[PDB]
Amino acid sequence: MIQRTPKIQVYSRHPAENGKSNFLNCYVSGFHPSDIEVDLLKNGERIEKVEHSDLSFSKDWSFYLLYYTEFTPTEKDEYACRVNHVTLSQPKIVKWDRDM
Amino acid sequence: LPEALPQGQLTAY
Amino acid sequence: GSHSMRYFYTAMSRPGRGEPRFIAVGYVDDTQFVRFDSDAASPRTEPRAPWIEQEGPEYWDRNTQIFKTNTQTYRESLRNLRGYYNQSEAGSHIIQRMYGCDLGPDGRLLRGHDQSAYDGKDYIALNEDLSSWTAADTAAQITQRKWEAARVAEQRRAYLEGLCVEWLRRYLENGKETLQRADPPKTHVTHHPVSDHEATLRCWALGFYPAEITLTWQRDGEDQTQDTELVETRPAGDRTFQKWAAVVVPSGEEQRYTCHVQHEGLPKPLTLRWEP
Repeated sequence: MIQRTPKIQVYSRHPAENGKSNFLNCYVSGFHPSDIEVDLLKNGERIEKVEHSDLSFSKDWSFYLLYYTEFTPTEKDEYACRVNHVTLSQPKIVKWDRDM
Repeated sequence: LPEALPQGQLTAY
Repeated sequence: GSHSMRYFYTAMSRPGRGEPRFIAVGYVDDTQFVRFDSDAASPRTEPRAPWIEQEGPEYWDRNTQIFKTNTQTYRESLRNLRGYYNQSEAGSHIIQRMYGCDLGPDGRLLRGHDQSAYDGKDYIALNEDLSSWTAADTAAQITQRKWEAARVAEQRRAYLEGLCVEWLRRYLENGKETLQRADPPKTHVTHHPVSDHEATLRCWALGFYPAEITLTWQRDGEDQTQDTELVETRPAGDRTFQKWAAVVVPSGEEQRYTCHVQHEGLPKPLTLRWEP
């Protein structure tokens, strides 16, 4: 069966300022089928309180979802998004880079 | 508002 | 400006894990305003934008009945399509439908849409005439024949030219402060050396609505399509969208590069340069 692997972007709702509350986003898109597993990580550990948008899809039928959680960036804390999907042999981890 | 249920039977694929 | 309403239905089978899930979401332009999820503890149509909350219980119940009935019909449809493709009972499959109406800047119907997919592939679509169908394959032809016999196209047309436009207009008026407000991108250019002889110029657009945007790099006024890294426009989570375009340029040539930004919200299209 034809399947499409997710695109993943990790970024903040607002321009990141250390010590200022913000939202950490992980946008997964372009995937099919719709089952997908997305974690936001803080220093490698799964963040517990993560919400996501309602499943919808693009004109090419590929699905997209926004996972998000409140966070306060610091200089030291590392944030990441961990995604698994049927198209992935192992979870893909995309680090949050405030310049991306 | 989404497409409303026809008078008769909603036609499946 | 121009506006559209779309509903997106996704029905997903999952043999061994209960009946197929059906989820419907409604959008006006890039603003979701309603959801229904048959997997919810208490499945019902829920508001997802403030301007729809003023709709009365009759509205919610009407939506809910519609989505509940679709839930059941889509389960039949999944069964049917499994058969049309001679597929085993073992696999999970997905039917998607997206439909809705587009208005032009005058609020007149521009055109309707009603397209379906199976396992992510075009399956059957209502043609722009809202009268005839395009079936992707012999399986979809079975659906086409069934829908032609039941004069489904006529039903879809009546909805697309009627209720669809009427309700879209109502939503546009009710949510006019947001739905009919274009927020221009906030823009800047960043510069990051990637070596002694190359640097990345990244052109940022943030906080814009709707999502439609054009972000391009030019070198000496020529489009740098192939050399531009262009991320997918992405939701910020506050209704707005973000996008950037990046080019790697020879160190010292930065001023030969211009970022151009077109967006509905902008008084004037933007030209930006890196400003050291």
